[PDB]
Amino acid sequence: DIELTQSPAIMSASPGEKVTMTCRASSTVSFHYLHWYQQKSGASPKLWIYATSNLASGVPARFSGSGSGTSYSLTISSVETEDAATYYCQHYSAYPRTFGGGTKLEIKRADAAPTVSIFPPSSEQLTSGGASVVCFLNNFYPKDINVKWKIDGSERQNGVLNSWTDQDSKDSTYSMSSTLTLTKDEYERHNSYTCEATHKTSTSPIVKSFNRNEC
Amino acid sequence: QVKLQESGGDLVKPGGSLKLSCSASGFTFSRYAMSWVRQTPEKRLEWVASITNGGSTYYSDSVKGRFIISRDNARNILSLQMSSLRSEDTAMYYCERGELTYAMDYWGQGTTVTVSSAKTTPPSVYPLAPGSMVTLGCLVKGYFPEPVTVTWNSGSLSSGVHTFPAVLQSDLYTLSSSVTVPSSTWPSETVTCNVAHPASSTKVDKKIVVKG
Repeated sequence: DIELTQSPAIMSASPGEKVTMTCRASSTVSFHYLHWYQQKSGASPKLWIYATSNLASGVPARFSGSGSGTSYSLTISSVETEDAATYYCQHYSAYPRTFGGGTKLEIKRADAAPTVSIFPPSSEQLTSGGASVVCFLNNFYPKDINVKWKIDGSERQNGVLNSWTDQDSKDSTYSMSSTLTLTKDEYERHNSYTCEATHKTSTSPIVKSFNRNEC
Repeated sequence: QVKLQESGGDLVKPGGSLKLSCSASGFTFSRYAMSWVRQTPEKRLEWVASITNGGSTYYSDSVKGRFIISRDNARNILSLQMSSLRSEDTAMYYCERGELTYAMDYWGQGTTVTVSSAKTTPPSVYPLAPGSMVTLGCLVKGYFPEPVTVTWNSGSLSSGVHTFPAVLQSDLYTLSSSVTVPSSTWPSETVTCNVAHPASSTKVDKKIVVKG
């Protein structure tokens, strides 16, 4: 039994910082065959470093790899937005798993407020007896955003389902959708529907709203 | 350029069988070892099998006895046949040039496989029109299994789109997609949501039309 352990499982860094991540084996492993792969969100892995220290074709100069025996590392000399990804080490001698558990790298940026868009339920959806009110919160930072729903002025928590995208490697932003699902009847017993966006350090929420009678 | 395209992913009952294919181009296929690697919903990467250019096979202990890796050097096709499928075989499957020793230098974009006794439910697709720039939505509701493929104007609108990970409730998935275009381009010009659900062999096009 020999395992590759990667640390840290999750890292956050700012553009320009030097970052190092490690891959450690239970027992000695040949440096000739220690490899690294990069995987970006919604895409398959790409070969990144082979035989410990050699960069694969097209891989930026800022990447490097070191190590031998039971101890290896990947280093980015000056991290960039496009480096947001999960990094996996790999060795054929490792068993029963040839891959490490990975290091997920997040890239910091200055705070960005979401672009907020609220949608009344599709009229065609109402025909099914269900009503999904949708609010998109697009291109914001940091990840920890708070969404509040209001119906006729009062907060509603039941029937809300939220989903975040992975970090965009182009601009370091996140996006999320918030969906409030009600019955057709419950929906039509109310007029004002509100999606509110806030974060910890905010003193002014972003508010989007519609009325059932007039648009 | 080197290209690897996987196909054959589907919903399959436990105990069933399924064949994955990987079509290779842009290199001399007969000179290279080839591999399959899977990725679980937990994002864990897991080697499945490899085959040398001479046809020698190697399998992970998880699939030994059940999976067959094979190749056709004339057609430039790498295959994986999975028999006696298990729930635990549910994953995204990728085809690679190379193998574990000298590394896997190119990877295809993969095919999804889910092993479940639950039957397929195709999605209901609903347009989201608003109640300088305009954002429009597409709601794809109540389907099983993952994945759906969501595009806008048959992939012509690439930038300004956000497709959100599906949420599971009552044994059914629901996802939404947003697209943002210049307000001079809609409703002036057509914006339509295209949804593909391979497991139910369904495609749905839904034009986003003005009104609520």
